[PDB]
Amino acid sequence: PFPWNKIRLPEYVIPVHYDLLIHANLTTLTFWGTTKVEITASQPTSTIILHSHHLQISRATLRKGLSEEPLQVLEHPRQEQIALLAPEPLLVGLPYTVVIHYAGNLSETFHGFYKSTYRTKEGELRILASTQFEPTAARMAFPCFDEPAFKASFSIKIRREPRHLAISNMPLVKSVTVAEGLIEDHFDVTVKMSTYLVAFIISDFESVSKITKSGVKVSVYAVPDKINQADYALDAAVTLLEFYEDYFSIPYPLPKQDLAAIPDFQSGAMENWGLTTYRESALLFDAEKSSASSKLGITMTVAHELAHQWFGNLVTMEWWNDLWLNEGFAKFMEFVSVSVTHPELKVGDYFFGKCFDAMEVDALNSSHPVSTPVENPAQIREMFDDVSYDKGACILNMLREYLSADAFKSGIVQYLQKHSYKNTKNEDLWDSMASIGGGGVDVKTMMNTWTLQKGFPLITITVRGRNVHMKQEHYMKGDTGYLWHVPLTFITSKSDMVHRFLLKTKTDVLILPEEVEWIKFNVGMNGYYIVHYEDDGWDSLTGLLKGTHTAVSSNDRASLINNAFQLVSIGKLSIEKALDLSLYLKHETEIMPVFQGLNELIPMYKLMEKRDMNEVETQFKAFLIRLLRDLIDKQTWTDEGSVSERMLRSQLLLLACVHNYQPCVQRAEGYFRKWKESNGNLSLPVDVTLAVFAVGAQSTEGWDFLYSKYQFSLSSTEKSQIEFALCRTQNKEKLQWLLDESFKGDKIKTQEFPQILTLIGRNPVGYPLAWQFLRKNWNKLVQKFELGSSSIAHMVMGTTNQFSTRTRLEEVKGFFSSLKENGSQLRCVQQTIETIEENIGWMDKNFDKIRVWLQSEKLER
Ligand SMILES: *[C@@H]1O[C@H](CO)[C@@H](O[C@@H]2O[C@H](CO)[C@@H](O[C@@H]3O[C@H](CO)[C@@H](O)[C@H](O)[C@@H]3O)[C@H](O)[C@H]2NC(C)=O)[C@H](O)[C@H]1NC(C)=O
Ligand SMILES: *[C@@H]1O[C@H](CO)[C@@H](O[C@@H]2O[C@H](CO)[C@@H](O[C@@H]3O[C@H](CO)[C@@H](O)[C@H](O)[C@@H]3O)[C@H](O)[C@H]2NC(C)=O)[C@H](O)[C@H]1NC(C)=O
Ligand SMILES: CC(C)C[C@H](CP(=O)(O)[C@@H](N)CCc1ccccc1)C(=O)N[C@@H](Cc1c[nH]c2ccccc12)C(N)=O
Ligand SMILES: *[C@@H]1O[C@H](CO)[C@@H](O)[C@H](O)[C@H]1NC(C)=O
Ligand SMILES: [Zn+2]
Repeated sequence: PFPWNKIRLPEYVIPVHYDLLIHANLTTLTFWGTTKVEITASQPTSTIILHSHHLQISRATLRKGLSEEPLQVLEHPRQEQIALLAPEPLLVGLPYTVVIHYAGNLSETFHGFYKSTYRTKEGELRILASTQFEPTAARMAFPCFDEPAFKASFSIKIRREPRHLAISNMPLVKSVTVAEGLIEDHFDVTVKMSTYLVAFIISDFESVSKITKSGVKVSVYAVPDKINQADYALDAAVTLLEFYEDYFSIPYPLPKQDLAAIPDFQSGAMENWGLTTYRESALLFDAEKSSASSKLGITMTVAHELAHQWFGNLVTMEWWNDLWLNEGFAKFMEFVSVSVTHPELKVGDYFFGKCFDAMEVDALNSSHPVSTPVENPAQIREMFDDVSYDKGACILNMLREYLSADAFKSGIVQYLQKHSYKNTKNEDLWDSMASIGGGGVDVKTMMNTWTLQKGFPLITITVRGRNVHMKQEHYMKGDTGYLWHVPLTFITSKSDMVHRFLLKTKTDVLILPEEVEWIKFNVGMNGYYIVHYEDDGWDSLTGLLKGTHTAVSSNDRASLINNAFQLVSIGKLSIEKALDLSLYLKHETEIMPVFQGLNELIPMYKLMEKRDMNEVETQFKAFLIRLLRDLIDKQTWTDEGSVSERMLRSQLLLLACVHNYQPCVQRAEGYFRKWKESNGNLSLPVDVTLAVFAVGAQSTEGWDFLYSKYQFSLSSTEKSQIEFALCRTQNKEKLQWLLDESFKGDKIKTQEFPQILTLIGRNPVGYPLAWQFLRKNWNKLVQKFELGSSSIAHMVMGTTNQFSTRTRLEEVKGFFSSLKENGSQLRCVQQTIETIEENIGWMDKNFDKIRVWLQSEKLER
């Protein structure tokens, strides 16, 4: 009979200091550990409950202070807990020391204390051991009070062979030759931090280091053959760390900051205090082969983790229900920091795709509020979704633009200083914001309306001369009674000046000083809502876009497109009028509106490919190509221009070459011929590399040649482009081979499996293979990627969310229901089901309409 029955830990036993000794054996893939945890008790008890998972406990003692007493061990695998029973009840106010000896073996997965391998340039395979403890994986490496609220200090000691190199959260204090033939590294003691931030790495990495203007030792570790790609990472890391220190007015508390490129990683990165971990693709930059997209991604990722150093590490959420207080703030500090440190990137151009893609799912009935209760690890992993990142950052952007940027900065500085080295709830942020908003600004109620209910509002705007009527309702892809405090912003045809109005009720009205030709709400996509215009409003905006699209901003044009199509999804606008608005892209030239038009148009022919709709689908693809043909023709085949122009060129050339624009196809075939005859030695323009590989991979010869180069390539961008090209094939046998080998993890590492599966589910001849593979290997995939993880969500959605028929809907429902306790309760499952339902509705309503509209559009030249 186990003396505990709740998933949460007892509140009356608090740890204060962990002392960890880990001996990891790379040859036998084992490790023995000793954990000494100093605790205090507030209620007299003889039972100590803590976390432990897949760890063999062999010995347990309890020291008082002199006196040491044995503890009896009880195990609960369902709750991932152990209970330690003490002969004499603990005395309140006294410090005790629990000492546990345990053993286990490096996880073969992507979490806990797991193994990674890398290939040398001589073909040899080398092994290292890394950590990934967020959210509840520290218990797989050391028994502890594995919750973010039980903060404590950590004194770490790691045992290794001499041939190895050990790094952790703190600097290395000393090395002692314990026993014979293996060294023991004693690291400095950490600060008050949560348990999920513990990390340690045993490898043979090389490193590059640099000093900040504040004296912190910033270093970047990687495998020996890839250390020469860490320069941009290190430089941007120093710049962003100095920026964050200066901005928050709070120095970095640790002596050193490390950025390690792990060969086997699940997430993009991890914010381990003093030892951030990354994907090699997400940290390393090769000037010869990496793309401008890759450079921007590295910059944004480094900014994200260095922001986590404050939002998450210094001030941590108390429970995983408010994980957005970490993740949304970090995703927003990405923008706030990079837009200052690397202004040549101009991240304000590409930020709001996050808000749009987040609305795509938050408009669903299965969506959840930004802050929602969770208990078990599957739910906690599910919390790392588009809401907590994208929607959190978008509502934070809206709040910072409603308040002054100066007021937002003062609020966040007060927040971090008041709650440093502690935990916060959702309400502490609103308290810190209301301590600054004193012009009649109740931040609390507004942000409660934005964080405590799901979805986002639709604002309908009616104009009767000089009167502007505004009505808010809950946008829901088919009546609840939700209400927001929407800080509306708008401009008129008579003024580029931004006028504001705070809509706190269902309907309201303001008075213009003069009649206007058009009015545009949600200026610059700084608000997390969508806008509909009554009467001839959409016609007026269509005329504006087709006449002088430069009358409004790039973000405004993108928001117009996205809002038009999302309103088609609920009937406030016809699909025909939406496409009439889309026709303006024939003269569009900016990256954000073009990319938004593509992101809103591609899913339609993606839905059509899954059905018998060849004529209408071909008409649609031809129309899409003819829409951008002028811009595609004007695009050059070089690496010229800014980062924005380079990414635009790459995507345009890839799109044209995929949809069979014969000039693009001919030139890409020529480049691929010259390259293949050069044996990969010819340097191709990184921007056109995607299109060249995608064209060359259509034939079996070029496909096999590309794969032959894949094994030995060392550029992560080159690897990703090769993956995309190989997934673009029509050979079912090769698709099956890619799937199986990326699953096995030998020829293609498993970290790339979810993206490869998603691309193959996009493939018009591969989607049954992807769906069937996910179904038939669900068990091992779940064991590898954890339940409810963003990887599982990505796989499920990439394999199913393009289905459009009731037969497919029943397939999905039946399979995920028969899964029972192994994934039937997945929020991603519910979201895919609702997405398929909305796809069915949208297809039954708009497909034949689109066919008629395409015939009408061909009858236009
Ligand atoms: C992980 O486990 C492996 C295997 O149990 C350990 O390898 C063994 O390590 C010991 C001590 O280093 C070796 O003994 C010594 O080998 C050297 C080799 O020149 C010899 O000169 C010494 O007199 C002594 O025999 C042992 O040979 C070696 N076994 C083999 C064949 O690899 C490894 O050390 C463990 N790593 C740690 C520190 O956890
Ligand atoms: C990873 O480490 C664990 C230990 O933490 C290894 O567990 C060991 O597994 C073997 C094989 O199952 C166990 O032997 C078994 O004994 C049970 C009855 O006690 C018997 O029913 C089984 O048929 C088998 O003979 C062994 O007991 C267990 N560890 C301990 C200390 O009991 C595990 O094998 C390691 N990883 C892998 C992949 O093996
Ligand atoms: C690029 C940048 C924003 C870094 C960031 C890493 P972190 O700093 O948000 C880390 N703390 C995630 C921790 C984690 C790991 C595994 C399961 C759940 C939670 C990221 O990759 N975001 C992606 C991908 C992602 C987040 N959680 C994941 C969990 C599994 C797989 C992928 C992900 C996103 N926008 O979600
Ligand atoms: C949304 O989904 C839930 C199931 O969790 C269902 O009970 C509810 O009825 C759905 N929406 C509506 C229209 O009520
Ligand atoms: Zn994060």
